Amino acid sequence: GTLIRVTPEQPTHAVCVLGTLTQLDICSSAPDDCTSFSINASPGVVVDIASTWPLDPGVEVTLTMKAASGSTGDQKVQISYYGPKTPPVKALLYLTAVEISLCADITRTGKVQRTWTWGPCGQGAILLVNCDRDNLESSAMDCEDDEVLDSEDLQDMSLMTLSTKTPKDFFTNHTLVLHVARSEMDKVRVFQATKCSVVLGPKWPSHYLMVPGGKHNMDFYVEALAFPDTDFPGLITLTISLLDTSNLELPEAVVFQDSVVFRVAPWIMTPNTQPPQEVYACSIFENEDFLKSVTTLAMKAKCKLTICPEEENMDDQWMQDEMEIGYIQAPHKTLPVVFDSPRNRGLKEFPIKRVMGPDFGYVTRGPQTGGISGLDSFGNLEVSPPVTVRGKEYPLGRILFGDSCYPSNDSRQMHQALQDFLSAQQVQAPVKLYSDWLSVGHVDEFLSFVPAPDRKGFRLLLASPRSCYKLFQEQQNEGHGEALLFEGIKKKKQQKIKNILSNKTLREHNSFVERCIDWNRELLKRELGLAESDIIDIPQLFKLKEFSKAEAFFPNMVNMLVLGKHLGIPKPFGPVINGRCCLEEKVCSLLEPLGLQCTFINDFFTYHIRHGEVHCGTNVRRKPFSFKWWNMVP
Amino acid sequence: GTLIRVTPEQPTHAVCVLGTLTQLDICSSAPDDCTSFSINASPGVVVDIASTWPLDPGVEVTLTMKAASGSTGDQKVQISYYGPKTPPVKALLYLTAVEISLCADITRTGKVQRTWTWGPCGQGAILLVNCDRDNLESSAMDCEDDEVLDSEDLQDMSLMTLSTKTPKDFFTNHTLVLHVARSEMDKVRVFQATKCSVVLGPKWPSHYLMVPGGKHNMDFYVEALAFPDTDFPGLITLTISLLDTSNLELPEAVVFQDSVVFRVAPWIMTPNTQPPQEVYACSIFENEDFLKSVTTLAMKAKCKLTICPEEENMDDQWMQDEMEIGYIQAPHKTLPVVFDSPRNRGLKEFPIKRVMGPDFGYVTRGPQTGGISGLDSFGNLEVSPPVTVRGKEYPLGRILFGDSCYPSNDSRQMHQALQDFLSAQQVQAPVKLYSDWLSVGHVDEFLSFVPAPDRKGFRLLLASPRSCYKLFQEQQNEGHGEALLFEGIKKKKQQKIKNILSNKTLREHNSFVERCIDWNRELLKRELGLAESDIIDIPQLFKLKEFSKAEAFFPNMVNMLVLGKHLGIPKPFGPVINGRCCLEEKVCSLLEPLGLQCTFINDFFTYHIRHGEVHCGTNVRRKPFSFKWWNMVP
Amino acid sequence: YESCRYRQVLQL
Amino acid sequence: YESCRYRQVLQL
Ligand SMILES: [Ca+2]
Ligand SMILES: [Ca+2]
Ligand SMILES: [Ca+2]
Ligand SMILES: [Ca+2]
Ligand SMILES: [Ca+2]
Ligand SMILES: [Ca+2]
Ligand SMILES: [Ca+2]
Ligand SMILES: [Ca+2]
Ligand SMILES: [Ca+2]
Ligand SMILES: [Ca+2]
Repeated sequence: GTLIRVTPEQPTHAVCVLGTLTQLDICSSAPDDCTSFSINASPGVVVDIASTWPLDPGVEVTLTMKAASGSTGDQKVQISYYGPKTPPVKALLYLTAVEISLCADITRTGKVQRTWTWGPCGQGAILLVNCDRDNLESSAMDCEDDEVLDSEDLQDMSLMTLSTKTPKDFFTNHTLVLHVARSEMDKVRVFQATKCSVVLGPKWPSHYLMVPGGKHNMDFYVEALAFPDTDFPGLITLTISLLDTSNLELPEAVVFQDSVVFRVAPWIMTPNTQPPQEVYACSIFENEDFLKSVTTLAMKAKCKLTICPEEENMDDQWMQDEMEIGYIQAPHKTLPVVFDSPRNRGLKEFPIKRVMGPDFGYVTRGPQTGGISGLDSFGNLEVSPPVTVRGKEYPLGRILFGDSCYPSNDSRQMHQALQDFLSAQQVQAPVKLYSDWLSVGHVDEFLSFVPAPDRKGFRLLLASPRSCYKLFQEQQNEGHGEALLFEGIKKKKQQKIKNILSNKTLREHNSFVERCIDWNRELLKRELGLAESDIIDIPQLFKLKEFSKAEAFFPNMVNMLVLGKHLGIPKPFGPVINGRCCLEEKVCSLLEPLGLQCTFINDFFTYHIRHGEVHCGTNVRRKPFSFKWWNMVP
Repeated sequence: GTLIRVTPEQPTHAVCVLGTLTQLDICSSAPDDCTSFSINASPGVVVDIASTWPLDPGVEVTLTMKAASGSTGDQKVQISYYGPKTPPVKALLYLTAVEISLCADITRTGKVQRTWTWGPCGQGAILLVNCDRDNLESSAMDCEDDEVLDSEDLQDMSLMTLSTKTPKDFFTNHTLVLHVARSEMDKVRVFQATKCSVVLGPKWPSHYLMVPGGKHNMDFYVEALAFPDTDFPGLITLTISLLDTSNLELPEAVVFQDSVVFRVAPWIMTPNTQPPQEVYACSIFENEDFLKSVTTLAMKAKCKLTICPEEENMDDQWMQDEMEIGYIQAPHKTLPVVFDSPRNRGLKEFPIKRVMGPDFGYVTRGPQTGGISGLDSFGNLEVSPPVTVRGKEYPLGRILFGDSCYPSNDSRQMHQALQDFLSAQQVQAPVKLYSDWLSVGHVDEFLSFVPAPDRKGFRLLLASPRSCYKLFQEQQNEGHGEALLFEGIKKKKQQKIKNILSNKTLREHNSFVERCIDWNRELLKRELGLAESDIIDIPQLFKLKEFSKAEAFFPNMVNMLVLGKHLGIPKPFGPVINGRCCLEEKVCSLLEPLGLQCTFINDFFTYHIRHGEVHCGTNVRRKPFSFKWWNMVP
Repeated sequence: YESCRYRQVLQL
Repeated sequence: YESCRYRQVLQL
């Protein structure tokens, strides 16, 4: 608001900004012997008493202007004070009205109060972290320097319009300032468009603006610098302030202050139910068959392909564990972003050189110079499809990562920096699982999501040893106990059905593994609102080794590659009956009536020997969600 | 929940914890040729199908136990599978039920889900930061070490009861564990009461518990270590986990996990409308009259008194700027806490030696070895009484601190650590004001709160120069312009009314000061839901000096000491008419009809010369709010 | 935490 | 911030 009191001794000059209610205090300087007052104003202004009225402090007077001023002091308001003694006293007030409007994409539409509220009925604009490189001759993220090097970069910013409508000689006695609070001055940068030079950044908290009189519009471009984290909730305030500088001896006086609130776009992942767009892989040695199978699967699925040759590969074939692809979106642009794990094996150059580029951001967190564990591999990093739990909706899913049940002396955990970053990204509130028992410790080794036409749309697949044991019991009691597992593989010993069925240590180990799987299944059923109809069991066998950790007895068939309605499942080399393996037949009969095609790829000698599967060695980029994140209420 | 599937091949032993729903999966191991099933159970258990029923996966079976088990495997449930071929197949399940209950003061009552929700209908217990020293022979905050040195310290903790009801031989094949997440293990400590030894702390993430069979109860005492901050929201989780250790070769398996959530009590201030309990002051030199006036005011107000002698004073008399007293409360105990400013003038020993003691906590934030500004003095630290703004209630008021209008090169600000701490204390969301223009820069120099019988209960008092100018205009035009200001003071020059009224530079400076005061008044009116009837103007005059900063022309009468219904107001030494000063008469006639008594104390030669007033040199302790903070929803 | 603040102040 | 993470990774 604006409070201007009138004094009969001398006339008063004041500025009334259009869009702001201005109340007149009419008792501060009122004549002592006075009893009543009257108001007469010019037609250009509207006066509301909320003929003669008493001067009691309760009553109030509001003034509203309709059009911008063409000249200084072009409206006049007169107040006649009526007293029982002496003639009435006249007080004068001169009004000049300006129009100062700082506007952004507050409606989240794409065209250009003062608070950011989630939900479809909310208001507040969105920034995008300029984490890409639109310059083809640069070797730095374009938000590191203080210049705009190419007009295409302008598309990754946010627009802000300053509309000014003032008289011609207005700004000879007034000044405009743009600023951001000192705690956020190091997480934002603002350029002025005329081609563009910096205005606000990590070294200039505030800048004075040069604006001419009359009508004018100014264009500002805003770019964020840091993703939201524990120390930075994500709200950035930009403030426009009008200062009076009439007298040179005196300092400036603030007379009007408007502001806008921006939210930094969070990092949003993509689950397995989204259509693919691009597939990454690796080539190291004896990989012609594996790469050929991946290529034909990609061709069938109608997507791209990117392959790293061995020169830059450095004998590292686990693309999944190093990088994870998500997206960041805003009403005017949606661009993917690669997340680089603190793990720095031979593939530390691929995500930093061959991935990030034009319209491909890059962000990473944690300590890079060692001090991590296997749980930091992106194996413990999955997302469930949109879910509804006990009346609360998550249209963007929930992050799932695994760690130890309780802290101890030999327990491991995901790095705290990564955990806090994921938690700070609210839109997918993370959920913890118990996956420390695995030797590598990857939640990708026991859970998987598949798109389904019916019911909720998805179907979680979990590894369960009982399923394999019942299949083997059937194979034995129909009389084919002579079947040899690992027949196709020559180097590894073939095992007959009776021996594996009568083994006792293996049964005990699989009972322990089943108990862990049951606990995780109950956790997922509680946290994702699942019934028993949305969970499918795929047979598998686990065996314990040094320090009692579980490893896949035969290739893990839960860690499969899903591309729309096509599946690349690791070949188990299970026992064959009537010229078809029982494991493959069972899994095909379990997944096909859902509307899928199953293709088994062999990676025993190239991946399984080094404790890996297909999905652990390939990565997929997926189309961003159609649902706008800002429309969800956390 | 608990999922136990039955297999007809062999009987199954399982543990069903009382208070947990247990569902039976009856299709995982069901006979292939089977078509129907029946259930018969012992009377001790209750079975619900949610006679013969189909074995379709949709149907489910729930099991509920009523009483704790006296012996292992004392309940039996039998399932008869009926098939068109072969005789029916019988499956068995043996049940032993235990009772494990970890309980705290979740109802916020004082007597001894799994989430902390604010509001009167919420649930969740409260910890207290053990920031006092109950040991009279110790020189450390009692939460620094890892021992309990006196039974009285036990009163500053939180109780937790572990109730166990199991068979006699139960714990020969099971184990209990207590733990806290690794990110909160360094902000909590838990002792076991038998006298008490540590169980959980910043060096033991988890501890195994030794419990006997039968009935038993265990007492745990919990104490927090850190106040809530930006890096620590305030939620602490303590988890009890039951592990199965039947087989020695295999590792432990988690089978049940309960938890409790605690909130660390925030630091809550006290406004000026609360009754006083204790008054602090100082004595340096020529202070007999000032101290005597403070003593008689305290005696009239029925409170205590604490005085610092000059040996420990080190020629520092501004107690207000160094320390601020608030309280922290929990359903079982409420204790005050002193907040020490980063300012380290001669009074750095009083808050650390003569204040903190038995039932008096101490907490401080910021950099101590320099790097602060005058705005860090507790002058910019006030609280408004309970307020209702636009339908939202604040029964504990709002923090008010001042800083610059916009960031610049010569602007100052409160330290970011203090600002983030105050923001992290949610219960009083802070409000910023424009008080950089003052030479010292203290919001205590222009605003003040007074208790009022009527209306909202309070009345904000603001410094306004116009009030003084209208009083002087009246004094001149009634013919007493000969009155001399500063008559009582001999060293300072006396000023006549005509000269001060006709001064032009002073009028310009006071116009600037009035503009700043008007902006702050509008800010407060917007942020505290005030009308024009809740704000009282007390006359004052400001003058500008080096770098154009405002100083009080005559003693500041807004910075007064309020003790219930008694007032110590600095004596302005204003011009006198008919043997009474006009300023004192006006202020007395303005404050008395509210129901107060006004006493003027003289501190011109001892405080005003060093740019200070009474309230800036004394501190008051006040009774905590009757309204429970946890009852407010932020 | 707050204990460390206590020790640092007492030292000064 | 995130730029500094970029430079540190590229150095390694
Ligand atoms: Ca740039
Ligand atoms: Ca860009
Ligand atoms: Ca890396
Ligand atoms: Ca771009
Ligand atoms: Ca992944
Ligand atoms: Ca202790
Ligand atoms: Ca204590
Ligand atoms: Ca101190
Ligand atoms: Ca105590
Ligand atoms: Ca204070």
